[PDB]
Amino acid sequence: GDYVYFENSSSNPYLIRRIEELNKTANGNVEAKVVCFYRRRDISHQLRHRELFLSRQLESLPATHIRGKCSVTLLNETESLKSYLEREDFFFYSLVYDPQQKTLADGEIRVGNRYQADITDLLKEGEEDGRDQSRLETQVWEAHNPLTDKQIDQFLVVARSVGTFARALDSLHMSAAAASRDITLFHAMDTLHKNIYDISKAISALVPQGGPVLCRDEMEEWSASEANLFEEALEKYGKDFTDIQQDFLPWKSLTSIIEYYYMWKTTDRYVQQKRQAFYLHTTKLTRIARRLCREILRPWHAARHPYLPINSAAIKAECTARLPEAVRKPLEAVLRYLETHPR
Amino acid sequence: RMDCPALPPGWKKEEVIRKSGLSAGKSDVYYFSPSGKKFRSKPQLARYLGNTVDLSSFDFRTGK
Amino acid sequence: DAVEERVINEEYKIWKKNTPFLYDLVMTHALEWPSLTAQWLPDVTRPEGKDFSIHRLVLGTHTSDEQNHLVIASVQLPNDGEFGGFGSVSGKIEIEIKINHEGEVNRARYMPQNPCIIATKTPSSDVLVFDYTKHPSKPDPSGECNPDLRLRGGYGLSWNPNLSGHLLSASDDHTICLWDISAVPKEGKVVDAKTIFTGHTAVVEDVSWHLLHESLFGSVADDQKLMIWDTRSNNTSKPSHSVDAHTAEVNCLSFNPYSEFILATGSADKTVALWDLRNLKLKLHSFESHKDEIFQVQWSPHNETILASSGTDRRLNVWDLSKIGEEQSPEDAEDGPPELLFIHGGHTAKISDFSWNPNEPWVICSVSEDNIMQVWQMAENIYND
Repeated sequence: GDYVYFENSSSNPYLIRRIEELNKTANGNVEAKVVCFYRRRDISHQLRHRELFLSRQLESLPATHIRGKCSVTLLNETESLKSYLEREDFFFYSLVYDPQQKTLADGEIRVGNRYQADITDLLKEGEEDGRDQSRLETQVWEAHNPLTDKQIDQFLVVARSVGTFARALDSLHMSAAAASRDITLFHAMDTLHKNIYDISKAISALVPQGGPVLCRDEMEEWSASEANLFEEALEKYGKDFTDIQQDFLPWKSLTSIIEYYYMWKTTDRYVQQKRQAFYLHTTKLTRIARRLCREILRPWHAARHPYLPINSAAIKAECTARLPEAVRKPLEAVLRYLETHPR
Repeated sequence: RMDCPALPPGWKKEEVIRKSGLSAGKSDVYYFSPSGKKFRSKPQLARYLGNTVDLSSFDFRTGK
Repeated sequence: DAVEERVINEEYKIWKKNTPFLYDLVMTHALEWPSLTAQWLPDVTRPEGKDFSIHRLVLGTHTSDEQNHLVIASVQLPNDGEFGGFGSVSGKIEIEIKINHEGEVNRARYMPQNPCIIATKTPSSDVLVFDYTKHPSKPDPSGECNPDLRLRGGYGLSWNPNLSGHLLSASDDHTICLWDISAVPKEGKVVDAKTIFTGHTAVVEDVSWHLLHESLFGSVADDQKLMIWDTRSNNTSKPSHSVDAHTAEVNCLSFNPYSEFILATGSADKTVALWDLRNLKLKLHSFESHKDEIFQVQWSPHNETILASSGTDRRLNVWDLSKIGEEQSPEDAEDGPPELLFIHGGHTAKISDFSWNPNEPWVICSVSEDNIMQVWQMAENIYND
């Protein structure tokens, strides 16, 4: 259960291991079974200098390999260590590392005029904020009404009944459910507020001239064939609702298709789940000038000395002054010479 | 073929529903360059564009 | 840099004045971009009633900024009392074809059976094959590379001269690839490898088919090894033979065209080693004189007993191995050994590649990293007394 510092054979820092079993053989030789602590590099920064990871790698090595004993603490105990008690011997672990798999338990803030907000000064006791509230909001339901829960509830039932009777005038349970959806209710809560919470006045609103009112959400409102189009466009373009419109329902507004989508997801029948250029030819005079002046030129010397300047004047003088006047040996012979005179 | 606004101008995305077999009903997503070259995966698209776009956070399937 | 370039510049001028005494032919021509490859195409067209003949090359750029090209350039060699003999090039070396290449071309070689088809190694592991008869002569300013066959998988590249279609190569994963394009599919531009020979530990630099022997080929790598291979052998991992060739990274190899047994290898230890396939334990000869690393070595098409070698030290040494161990003067010892025939000091930079002319004897084309290519023939009196 102790932790030890083993030989690092490369010269590098010691390898750390936990002792699982200490064994002595018959000839008195001592060997140890040891679980490896891996260094962060070897695990192949938030990692501290002294991080070590508990591996599933198990090895056995002789006791002579141990050069020192150490402490590999919990993370909390490392962080609690005092400055004086800080040592070379103290290490820590907080991770188990599978060495075979590689598995392991399971950005700047700026300052300046172009980052911070200009802070709005507190108004004087005489100063006024100057903010037009009608440009900012428009009320849709007052919470302190002369009405009671019962009456509102009742009105909601009535708003629902009208709705069902409305759609009876151009499936019973279906029409009632249709009329019971939220759009109708919301419309019922506005009808109340618009009519100043006067039940008697609000009911007129619902039956303006003896005729009822119909509120239909995009779900109910779409035609059979539009609904059909939608189920083809979805199954074909997934949830790409701009293309679903462009190619399948271009007469509908995007935002109505969205509202429809979500309402459709609850459908019953819906079951998704289960340098320097030049030329040279050399004249036939300067060709045999080299042969005539072989002793001055020395082609054997000049061939392996391209950056020695050849005496161009001398051979030209001697060639004009002295105007009036090879077998290679085969490859069989040279290979025979090379073996005869070897390295 | 839908414009993909987060890619450079002219790039388009198309989603195709599989009509039969083992994955009938699943879809495949394709991208097209402005010239009409077809791409079938994120690493293929990233190799083509190179450093002209950063696709680290690009969701190939949704185009966002 | 400032001092060494002045010393190199002066030495180029000294060399330039010596050229009528050292050479029979020198044609300098600055390329737009430097070329890491060079090879003479085998065909020659000798026009009616002229004093020259049109020979053709296989060059290629390596710029990592602008669009690269696979280049075929045509040079016009002459047909064999005032002294000297200059007359500034002017329309002798000219580009015939440019083909837009995907990335830089490290090496490019023609297929012996069909010289129109050219393979091309890239810095990637795969090889691109082009046919210059298919593509137009002048490319547009596009750079939309159109390779006829991509062959998926050091500057190793070698077509098999006996079996048409078999191509060898190096790769970044320390292995030797082997493709076959004898019966490629119609609907199938891309081709994959027939065999991958592992063998070497470090990066394989150069590979070469044997000339007379269909099946067996050689290879060379940074792990100091010369590995002779055999395609018929079932185990594609252990080679047929293996030699500790040199004391450093071996960069190239080349077989003798007149002997099936003899081959040469060049290496980073500043030596070209001569070998025999009948006994690879014994190294026959080690050519010493090169100042720095040898990166290329080539035997002469016409003469069995001479070979050339280039590298990173600006010179291209030409070795005549018919005069090994000849009794030369004591002053001539300081020049070099007798087997060293000629030193070519025309280039002022690392000679990337060169190639012997197959039709005209003693003519070599060499290219360097100062973007100059030079066609040249050493003087007649040096190579025969």
